[PDB]
Amino acid sequence: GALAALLLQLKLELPFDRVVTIGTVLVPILLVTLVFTKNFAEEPIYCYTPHNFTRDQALYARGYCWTELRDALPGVDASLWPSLFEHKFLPYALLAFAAIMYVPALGWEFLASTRLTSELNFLLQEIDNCYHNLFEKYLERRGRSNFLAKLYLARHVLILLLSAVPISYLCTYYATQKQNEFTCALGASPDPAVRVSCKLPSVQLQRIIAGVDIVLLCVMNLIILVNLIHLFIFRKSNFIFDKLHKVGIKTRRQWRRSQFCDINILAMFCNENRDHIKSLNRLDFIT
Amino acid sequence: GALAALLLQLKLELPFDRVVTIGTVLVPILLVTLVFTKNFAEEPIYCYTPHNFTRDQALYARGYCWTELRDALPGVDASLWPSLFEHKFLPYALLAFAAIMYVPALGWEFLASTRLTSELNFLLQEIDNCYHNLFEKYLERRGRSNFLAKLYLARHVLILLLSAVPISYLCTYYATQKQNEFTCALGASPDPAVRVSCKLPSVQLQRIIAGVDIVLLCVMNLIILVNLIHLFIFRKSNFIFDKLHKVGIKTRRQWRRSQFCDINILAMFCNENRDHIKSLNRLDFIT
Amino acid sequence: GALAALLLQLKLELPFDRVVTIGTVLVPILLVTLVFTKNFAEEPIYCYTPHNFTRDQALYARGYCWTELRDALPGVDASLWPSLFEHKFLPYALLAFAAIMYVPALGWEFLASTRLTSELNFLLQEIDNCYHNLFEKYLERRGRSNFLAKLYLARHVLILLLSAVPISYLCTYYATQKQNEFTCALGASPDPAVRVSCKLPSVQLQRIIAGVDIVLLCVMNLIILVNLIHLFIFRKSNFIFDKLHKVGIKTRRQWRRSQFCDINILAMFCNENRDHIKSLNRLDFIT
Amino acid sequence: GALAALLLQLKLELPFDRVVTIGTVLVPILLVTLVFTKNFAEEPIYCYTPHNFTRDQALYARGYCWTELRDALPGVDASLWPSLFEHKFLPYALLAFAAIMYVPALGWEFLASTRLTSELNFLLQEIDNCYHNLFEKYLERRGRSNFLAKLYLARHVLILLLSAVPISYLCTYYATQKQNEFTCALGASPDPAVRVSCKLPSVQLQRIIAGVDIVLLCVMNLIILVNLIHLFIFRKSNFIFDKLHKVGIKTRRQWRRSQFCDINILAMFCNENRDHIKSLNRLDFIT
Amino acid sequence: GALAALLLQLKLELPFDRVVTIGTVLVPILLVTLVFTKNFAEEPIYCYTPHNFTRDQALYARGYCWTELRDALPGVDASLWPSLFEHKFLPYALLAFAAIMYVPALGWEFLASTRLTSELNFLLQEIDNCYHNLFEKYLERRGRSNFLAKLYLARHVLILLLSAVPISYLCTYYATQKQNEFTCALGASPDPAVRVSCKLPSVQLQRIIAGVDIVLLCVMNLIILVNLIHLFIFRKSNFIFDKLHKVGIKTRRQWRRSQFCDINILAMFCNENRDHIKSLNRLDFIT
Amino acid sequence: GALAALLLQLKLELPFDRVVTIGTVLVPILLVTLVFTKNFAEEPIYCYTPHNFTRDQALYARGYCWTELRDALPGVDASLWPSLFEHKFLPYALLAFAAIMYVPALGWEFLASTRLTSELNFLLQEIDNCYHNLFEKYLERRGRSNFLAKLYLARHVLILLLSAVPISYLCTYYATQKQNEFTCALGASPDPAVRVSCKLPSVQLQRIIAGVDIVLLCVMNLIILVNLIHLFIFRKSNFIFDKLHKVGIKTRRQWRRSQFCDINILAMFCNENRDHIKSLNRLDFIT
Amino acid sequence: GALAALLLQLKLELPFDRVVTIGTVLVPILLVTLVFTKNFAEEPIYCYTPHNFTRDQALYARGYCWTELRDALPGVDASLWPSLFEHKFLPYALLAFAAIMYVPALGWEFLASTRLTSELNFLLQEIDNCYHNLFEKYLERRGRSNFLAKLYLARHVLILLLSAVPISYLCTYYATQKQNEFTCALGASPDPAVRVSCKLPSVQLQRIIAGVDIVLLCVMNLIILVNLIHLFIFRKSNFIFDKLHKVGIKTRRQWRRSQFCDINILAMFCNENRDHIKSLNRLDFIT
Repeated sequence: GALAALLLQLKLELPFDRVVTIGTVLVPILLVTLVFTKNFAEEPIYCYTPHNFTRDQALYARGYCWTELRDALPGVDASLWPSLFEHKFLPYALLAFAAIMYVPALGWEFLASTRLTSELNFLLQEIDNCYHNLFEKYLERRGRSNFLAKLYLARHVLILLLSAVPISYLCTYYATQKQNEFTCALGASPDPAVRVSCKLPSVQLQRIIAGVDIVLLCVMNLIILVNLIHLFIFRKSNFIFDKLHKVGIKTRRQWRRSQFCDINILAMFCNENRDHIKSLNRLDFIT
Repeated sequence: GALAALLLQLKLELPFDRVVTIGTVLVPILLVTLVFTKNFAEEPIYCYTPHNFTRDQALYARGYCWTELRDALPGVDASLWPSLFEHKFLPYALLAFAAIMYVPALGWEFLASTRLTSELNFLLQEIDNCYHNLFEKYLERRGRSNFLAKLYLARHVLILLLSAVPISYLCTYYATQKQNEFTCALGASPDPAVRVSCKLPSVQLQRIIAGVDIVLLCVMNLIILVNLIHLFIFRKSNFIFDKLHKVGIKTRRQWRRSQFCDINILAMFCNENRDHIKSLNRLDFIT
Repeated sequence: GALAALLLQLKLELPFDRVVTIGTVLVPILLVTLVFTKNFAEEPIYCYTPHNFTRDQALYARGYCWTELRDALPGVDASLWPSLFEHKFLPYALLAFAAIMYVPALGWEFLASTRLTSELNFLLQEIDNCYHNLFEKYLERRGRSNFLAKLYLARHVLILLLSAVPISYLCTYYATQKQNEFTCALGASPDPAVRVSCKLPSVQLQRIIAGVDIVLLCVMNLIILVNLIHLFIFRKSNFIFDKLHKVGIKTRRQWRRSQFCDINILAMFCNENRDHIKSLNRLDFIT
Repeated sequence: GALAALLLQLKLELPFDRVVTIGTVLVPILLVTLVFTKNFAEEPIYCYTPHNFTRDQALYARGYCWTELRDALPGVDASLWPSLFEHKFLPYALLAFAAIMYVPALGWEFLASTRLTSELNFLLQEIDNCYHNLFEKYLERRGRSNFLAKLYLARHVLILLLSAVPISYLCTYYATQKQNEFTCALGASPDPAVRVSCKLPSVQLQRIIAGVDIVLLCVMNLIILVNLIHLFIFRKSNFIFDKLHKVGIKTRRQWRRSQFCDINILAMFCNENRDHIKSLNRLDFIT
Repeated sequence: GALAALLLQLKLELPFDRVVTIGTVLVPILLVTLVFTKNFAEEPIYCYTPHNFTRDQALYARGYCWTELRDALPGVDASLWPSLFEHKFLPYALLAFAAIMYVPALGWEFLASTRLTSELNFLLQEIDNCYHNLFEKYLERRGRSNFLAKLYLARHVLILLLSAVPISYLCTYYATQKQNEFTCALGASPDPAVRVSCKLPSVQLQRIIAGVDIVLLCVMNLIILVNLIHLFIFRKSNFIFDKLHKVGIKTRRQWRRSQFCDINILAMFCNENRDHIKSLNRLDFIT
Repeated sequence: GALAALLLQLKLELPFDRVVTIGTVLVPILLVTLVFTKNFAEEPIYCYTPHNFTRDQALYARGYCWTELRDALPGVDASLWPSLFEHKFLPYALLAFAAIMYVPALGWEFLASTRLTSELNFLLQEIDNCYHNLFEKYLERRGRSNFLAKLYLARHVLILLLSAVPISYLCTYYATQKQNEFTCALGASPDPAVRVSCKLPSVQLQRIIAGVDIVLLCVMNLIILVNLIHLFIFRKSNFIFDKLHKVGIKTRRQWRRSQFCDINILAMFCNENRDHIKSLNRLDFIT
Repeated sequence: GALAALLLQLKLELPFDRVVTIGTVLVPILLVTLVFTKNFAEEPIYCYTPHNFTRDQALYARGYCWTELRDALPGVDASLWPSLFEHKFLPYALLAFAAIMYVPALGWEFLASTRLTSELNFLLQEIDNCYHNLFEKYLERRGRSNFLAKLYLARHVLILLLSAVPISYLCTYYATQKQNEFTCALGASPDPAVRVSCKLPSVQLQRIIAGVDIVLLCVMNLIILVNLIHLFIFRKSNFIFDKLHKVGIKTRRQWRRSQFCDINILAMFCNENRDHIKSLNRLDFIT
């Protein structure tokens, strides 16, 4: 059994989950690191300075106007001056969104690690016996359990619910703030405050990234809905039933009565692991 | 036994412990490293300088006002000037809190490494024999021991007690330190001391981090309490008893008389390692 | 079976796919990283400054004229001033093009991982028996399937369709914009706006890279078309039929009627994996 | 014996030694590296400069006042000026203290590597035989050797003696130096020496580190003393004697006549390696 | 067969190919990286500046005269001003020329990875049979094939053809351009253009590297020609025919008629893998 | 023999050699790297500059006074001016001393790699036979060879001889070079040479390192001498003779007639590898 | 044969070759990297500057005088001005010398890889048979081959011939150029050329390195000559003949007639691989 031992690793992750993970979590991290690399290659703020100022006072003006980040208008008190804090706060939101989106994929394993592996191992061992009524009675008990169905459905729906947060915040940022210049007003005269106008060269790129992320995240939300409806309603085929050719009449009406059956979920992992069963081709040609 | 030897590793850590560790220790390290990366990308302090000063005197003024970090008020002596030391000392507190929270996880292993492994190995070896009165007398002696219960309870209750320190310090920091500008007063005239006002651009981000960490640490404190009560009081089921179908009358009343039973802790570990026993499915279908 | 177990890995990617991948995806990444390395070794913009300006105002002028990146002309309002944004936006387009071109290679595996491996394993196991009528009837069912053919054609035809985007954008950039100098006009006089003329030293190299990429990507588009026509139309030879020497007359007219047959794709993989069969040389010399 | 060969690594380090090492050696290295990281993020010394000085003379003044590091007072000659050298020399003392504390742990292995392993292997091999008078006479000779006891006691007592150096120096430093400003007086007039006052921004953090290390190192000194007395005086139980159930009366008097017995040290090692013996549970239930 | 399995790797690359690769491809990469390391340790251009210029105008002058890289002469219009472009472009051309020459090594592997290693196993296996007429007729069919000869010849001749590009370009660069100074003329007067003379300190080292690479690449071109003629024409010896001692007269005339035989190429590979056959020494001493 | 194969590694290095290596070679490398890290964290030389000097002339003065490193005195010609080259040349001396001290340890292996291993393997194989007159006559021939003794003695004495160089140079450096200030005199007047006084802030730490290294290297010299005398003169016990209990009278008087015996060296190696013989404990209890 | 398979690696490199390589090739690389590390930690050239020069012209002057690197003298035209190019060109010469010296060691393997291993394996296999006339006649044929002798001599003599280049260039550099100052004369007056005096602080260390390399390389040249004469002329002993005790009278005078025997080279290799033969000690004691 050296060959079996060397290839004893069993796939426990459907390709659809991998596609969803790649399309949802991995790409935003790459975009965030690209934005960070671009942002740490230039000075943060560029703006003007009167003639009388020395170098140190100019440095203080730049630092203060970057730290405060508050606009000003003529004839209006400071109680109504607009702010631009999210222009500086944006990337950390995406950094947190990556993890909050990744949580469910890690959550599923802690519940599906062992039981599914044991059941799959037992079924694959049993397939050898049927090549030539312990198994017949097993389907009756196993086919009325709906624990796996009640868990697989829960994982997918939670992704849809958690997707309302990132889209809502990005949608209200893309079409709300377009300002790029403001009149910073530092108040101090330790020899009538002076006024400067400053520019933010960190906005023409973050605008584009916030637009691509909306489209990419919305497509993944739609593709989940179409697969879920088709899977549990329209599909009336089971892989295990086709390759067995010996099923009792007592299991006929049960299968088309309710689709919330354990054997429905178990049918996929056997299909995706058809390599490990060596009697598939020989048995298929018999019929 | 090549297949068994290749997979001879036995799980020893419960999933709940892993969840608690991830939710308690790992995240604050990431937040601290993010804060450090942000903080080491700018100057420490920006502030003003009179016209007569040269460059070196301005540099000395900046350094002295950063090092002293003391406020000033008119008409008040130096004996009552407020300080702002937390704004400089904050991150190391979190750095120490990470380790002081991580200690119990290391402490558990040094006491539970070997005995639990040996007992589990003996039990899993015995399960083969019961498929077809050493075990009958074994439960009488083993069921009256309470060493594991007296240790598992101690590990969880210690986390709750140690959680009073980090929360108490962070709560009083959130609602007390709100100042951002002060009038530093350096006293020296080696040709009536001059006065400058300085700004700290390292406070608008540390405020937010100190708020998220409170909520995250408080939720994990509550989730521990609910699980402890349910496991040791309300749950009246043992995994080993259900899959054996052979229990003496004498051991029946001892099970519900007290809950501090050694078999109770052993029951959970066997459930999470049900893969290693190959007679589970065959024996379950018998009943 | 230690020797077989050690060399249990089976080749799954055809050499043509590897050649296409190397010629399409890998090289643009190297060109992009070379461009980035060259571009991050100098200042972004070089230009002039009047005599009255101090240092800080000159720095502000440089930064503002780099950020705006807008031309100016005499006697024309600002509503018709040309822009040069792609000179700054170019490399990220190639960075995205690399991945959007690489997608189909990753897409192929998720569908061709298991079934092809199982079929190849069964055929290689069986080929020992033919050395000395399940196989005779096997070609009847297998030879009328066309799933693999309907998938292999889809992968190649999708590369050609996706090649219209990168070619169109690069073609309209190489021979449209050749400007290198412009008269930036910053408007502010907080003591009649001053005017400066600036130079972009990041255009003489990106022009050459955009030319080589056009030729390299166009050649791979042509080489795919010639191979597709030859493989499915002109080639009238099958590897298995040549080395079997026992085929019924029923499979003769079927093979010469339609080329959209499943064994045609399976023939190539067996030929490239002729090492794993040890009866090839002995059987070939028999005829 | 593949399973035995794969797990042939026998534990040789007691958990108490690991706890002492972690509590004594590892933590000071982390504190030292934290101090170094903090210290290499700022200029070494900040201080003032008269108006007539140019830039180069100011740089020389800073460097000279940092290098000399000597105080000054009015009306007192240079023969009585206080110094502050250890403020600069502190971290290397801790760096050396780490290694000088770590020496004994490395020293013990070179003497305890082989003999203990050989005797433990012999005992573990023999335990199989006793399941069903070489061993009876073996304890007579082995029980009268005190080499291991004479070595284990020496290792622990040496740690206590070596702990007088690091505590004495740190304790006498925490409460002798609170100065932070001094009046550096550089003497040179290459056109009545000028005087400047300088500040050291590397003292408010090294004070706290030198306080924590005192408490942490002192607690580990106390915990060693309590364990040594309990193990060699109060404890009147041997693991090997309890699990044998076949012992002679001749060894009874020698058991509590003297505690410097070889089997006493071997008793702990067998207890912590109870996994490697498979007859423990079966033999224990017999009594 | 553990010893055979452990040493199952078969050499499939003649030493001559390794020598050619090392002498042709590897060295230019080292020279290019040395040139890059030297060139990225100094400023690109040094030159003069009039007295009235400030710092920013001098920086613009340096940058503009580096970017334009155009000479100037008195009394001649700008349409005939000589250029010095390739002084900035040489290293990238060297990298491209070092990377292009790697195609044949990859092509040979792609075209002969499998067939040679599949065919050689039969010859290595049959040695046991010949120790004590399948092989007699085997050489008749195998000795009349010329596919391998038609491929080995193509690989070597293709190296010679692609070697005419690097030699032609480097030869016309070593003895054409020796200029080192020029009179850059920037035209702009935002208050009769000023004139400066600039120096390129990146030409005295690239001259030497372009000379060594000519000699090294030319020698490898000659050594290939002499080996090709000797192997296919003058050499009248076959390794297999010397170690078999049983060949028919039919195979005699054909071997000396045409040298374009598959057995000729297979002779060298068997000679370099004489270790894997253990009957060589015993059979050799028989004759 | 899987267990023997897994642990087939035989120790071929006495612990004393490891202790000497750690105490002699490893520590100076750590001290040198610490000195280098300290030395590359500050400017090399600090000193004064007259008022009329500009920045570039001050930089030239610093560079010249650092390069020349020559003192000056009033009324004395340049032929008698003292030098201070050691303060700049010191670390490379230690860097070379490390290797010149490490040479013998590498040298011994090239001569003791194979013969000792083979003879030890033969002896360990033989020990099995003696459990139940080839060996009786073996000691007669083996006991009259002194090759191993003539080599082990030579390795240790060469260490003592090579220790005269590093100690002699360091001792004369500690008590001779104490200067820290000098009056550099650069001679040039391209408008009576000016004079400056410079300070070297790289001497207060290299003095302490040169003191610790003297004590550490001297103690290791003494510990070698005491062990050499004890091993070859006072010790009158052999491990192989004690555990054999069967030696002829002919081998008795030759044992203490001369101590330059091969079995004397082999006695130590067998003792350190007592684990590999499993009959030690059983045979020892027999007597 | 698991033990033999695990230790199937046969030594092929003689210790003398390893000593020559480590003494010739490895050390110069370390010296070159030390020189590079020293040279890349300071400014390249320190040079003076008149009072009227601005900052940018001073920056130009240093670079121009460093690039030209040409001396000047009064009353002599530029046609006879000495140069100092090797002061800048030195390290690359050593970098190339390392590789040109390393070539032969890599060259020898491509010719000695296979046949030596095959012959050694056959002989070691044969040694088993002689423990109890194919081998008798083998020495007659093998003893008259001189291919290995004609190759081993060629490898060593080529090292001596290639040693004439590095020594000749270094000897003519140590005692030819000792200049350290020169009067650079930049000619340009774009408002009678000015003159400055420069300095090269990269000469006092390259002088010492060029002195050590002469001695180290010359000693290794002498040690090769003495070993070559002793091995092939004076030594009249063969290891294989001593341990066989069975040589014909025909084989006696041939060995003492000519020393260019293939068995002579093979004898040394067997001596260093005496571990792999287990009958060495048993056979040696027989005589």
